[PDB]
Amino acid sequence: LPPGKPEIFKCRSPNKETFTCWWRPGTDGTNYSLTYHREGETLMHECPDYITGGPNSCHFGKQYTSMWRTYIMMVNATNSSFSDELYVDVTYIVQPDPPLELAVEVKQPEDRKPYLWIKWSPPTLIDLKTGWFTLLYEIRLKPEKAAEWEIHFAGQQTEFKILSLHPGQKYLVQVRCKPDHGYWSAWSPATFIQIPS
Amino acid sequence: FPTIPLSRLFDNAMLRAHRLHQLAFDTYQEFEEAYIPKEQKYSFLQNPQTSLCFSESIPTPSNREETQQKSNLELLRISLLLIQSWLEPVQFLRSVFANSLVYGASDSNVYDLLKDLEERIQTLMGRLEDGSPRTGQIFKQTYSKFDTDDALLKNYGLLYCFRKDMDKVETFLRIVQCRSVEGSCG
Ligand SMILES: [Zn+2]
Repeated sequence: LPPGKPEIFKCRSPNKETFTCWWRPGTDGTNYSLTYHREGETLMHECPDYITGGPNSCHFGKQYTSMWRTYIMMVNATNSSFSDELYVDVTYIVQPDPPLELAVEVKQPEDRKPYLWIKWSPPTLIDLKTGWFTLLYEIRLKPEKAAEWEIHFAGQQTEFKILSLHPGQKYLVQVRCKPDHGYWSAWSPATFIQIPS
Repeated sequence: FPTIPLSRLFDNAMLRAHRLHQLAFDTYQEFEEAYIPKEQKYSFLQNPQTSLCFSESIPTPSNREETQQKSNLELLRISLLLIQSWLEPVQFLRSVFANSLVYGASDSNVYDLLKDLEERIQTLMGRLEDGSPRTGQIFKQTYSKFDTDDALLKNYGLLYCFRKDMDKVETFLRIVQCRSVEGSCG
């Protein structure tokens, strides 16, 4: 239909075990309720936590988190009784946190030029040891002056080297991560540097 | 004769699981997007009837905890059942996968990848033997089928399921690659 009133603009699970959804009164108007029904199987269900989420949130803890199941949700907001409708599959709603300790290091090989030397580390929330995940990293570097950045895909490897680096300038560098079929992370904080001579 | 390390043996399967996983995501996004797109959306999920997948008659884990609960052999097996189970349905899906703007689709004749992956896994499985009973969960090869006239809703119904099943397979192997192949994980 044409209108609809409140929008659920997203859901994001910080690790494939819990998820939060955020709605939005697109309405120029304790008058809202969230109800969901899992895949297939017909019972309606009211939202289970409206505290851990921030206002206009419905947080699904552990008994409510189910893998490989569609979630049919719709906000029921009345004071003006309206609605909308969304299908959320948890495996594709994952968005982790930025990596830690971007350790830069400018190195110096025997006769040739100076190259950088980065190393980083995964965000906290995700525990890879018994491996529910696969992180996918990226790095960007733009020298002080510079306009747009230059992006290198580090892959499943947490270390990296960028050749052809000139004494004369100073750069910035950020690393980032994404779980295999999910969402890119925020850019970690820029660790400035200066190439030697 | 250098008896191939598990490094490669797992490493190699992970890409196959993965091509199978993207193929199904893309095409499905591709398909829902074109045929069966708006208020009609989830008619495949209409009511119980339609929605359920024949690739559900195999008891698969549904959380971290319990998916971390099935032994390396236990986990490997489901993956396989899944493969075999999707060996036929996907025959009817050629239609689907063929005019797919989504590259590799056509060229990569899906029954092949399934077939390939299928061997990779028995192998991974065998090497995780040394001979005890093959006891735990599913005993016999729980090989099912759905059917074989709403033509259009049906293809679509399948795509949803493949995507889902491609996913269970990748996710599981990854656990075993990590837990067994002590290194390239963390
Ligand atoms: Zn993948």
